[PDB]
Amino acid sequence: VNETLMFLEKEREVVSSVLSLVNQYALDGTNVAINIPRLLLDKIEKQMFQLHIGNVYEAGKLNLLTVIQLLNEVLKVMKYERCQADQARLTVDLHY
Amino acid sequence: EIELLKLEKDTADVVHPFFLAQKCHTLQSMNNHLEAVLKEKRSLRQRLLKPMCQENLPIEAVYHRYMVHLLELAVTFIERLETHLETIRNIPHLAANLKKMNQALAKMDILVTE
Amino acid sequence: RELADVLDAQIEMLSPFEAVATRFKEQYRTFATALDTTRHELPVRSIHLEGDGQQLLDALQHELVTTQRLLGELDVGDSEENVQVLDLLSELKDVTAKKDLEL
Amino acid sequence: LDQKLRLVTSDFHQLILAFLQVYDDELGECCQRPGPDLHPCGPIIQATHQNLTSYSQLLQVVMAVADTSAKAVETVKKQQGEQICWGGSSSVMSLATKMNELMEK
Repeated sequence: VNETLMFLEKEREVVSSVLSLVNQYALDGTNVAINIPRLLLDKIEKQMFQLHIGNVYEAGKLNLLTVIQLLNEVLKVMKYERCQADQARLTVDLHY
Repeated sequence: EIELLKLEKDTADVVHPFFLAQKCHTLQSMNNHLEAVLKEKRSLRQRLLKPMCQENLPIEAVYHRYMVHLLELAVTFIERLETHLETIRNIPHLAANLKKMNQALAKMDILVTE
Repeated sequence: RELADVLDAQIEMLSPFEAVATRFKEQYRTFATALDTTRHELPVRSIHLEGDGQQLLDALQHELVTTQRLLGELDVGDSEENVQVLDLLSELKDVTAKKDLEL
Repeated sequence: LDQKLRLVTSDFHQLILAFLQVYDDELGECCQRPGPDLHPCGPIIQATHQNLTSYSQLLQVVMAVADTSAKAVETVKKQQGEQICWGGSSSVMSLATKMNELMEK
């Protein structure tokens, strides 16, 4: 009995990894509105030759590639803005 | 009584109801897990009918929580970029700010002292 | 007499399982290998289809490799002590309001 | 406990024989295909979902430190904003009257 137990439980664990929360789905996203900051419009009006970003909604449906391109450019702009900053390390004491 | 207690303690591994109780609880744990597996046999054979179909990609329901959460985090990014931009530009994160609160907490402290 | 009785009882409790146990564990090992394979062969990165589904998959893979290299250059921070310090600063804002009223 | 264990092992042997017959008629028969969704395709998946989870906690990290910075700026505005207002004009002259009474000593 002990042998069989030691020979199954880990496998049971990964079964518990896969047959867990198998009842999750998405919801409606049409209620989300758009208030785009105009600096993004400036940046997409600056570099049409390099930035091949399409519309967020084409044919009335969401385009994931274009919005991931937009978040990628947001992260890259953030990267320029933080590498302009000279700070490197962050340290805080919560005991205080 | 020395012999009787000796034979009672020598048989502690299998006879007494304690270890029987723990092996019983392991049995109900195994039975509950395998019953939760077995109740969804039609769902399991629905998983089994999903090979490497590049034309009709077989998404599942466990990963929906991840994609919902990352989509909502993207939405919260797009909603308030401007606040994050003004927050990073005016003052450094927990640097100059961290310093000034330690020196300016002392003014409320001393105000309480008066 | 009583020890032989309880021993005999656990013999008929234990005996039928040992024969089926070998087949049970071998078929469980094979089906767990199959479960590992089918868990290891469910690619989920897609939305409402643009172009082809596999082309959308690979485009998302390339974009998230770019995102992962940008993250690996920029991985700093935590998540729970931020919640704790937010909670305590909110509490001390409340304390500031009450001490002003008390003053 | 004896009745419980015999009933539990009876139902457990029932579950064993059920699992055997389910594997023999439907599960292993699905696995009986000569190409059983070939296992070299298996390790290929270890770039999508684990990376998705990694990106998940990385986004919660980045928003968490962003909210930390926002609350830092808010606390900067509170500390440097001089939250005490000395009660306008009547309270400040009344407080001045308390200090003229205090230096009566």
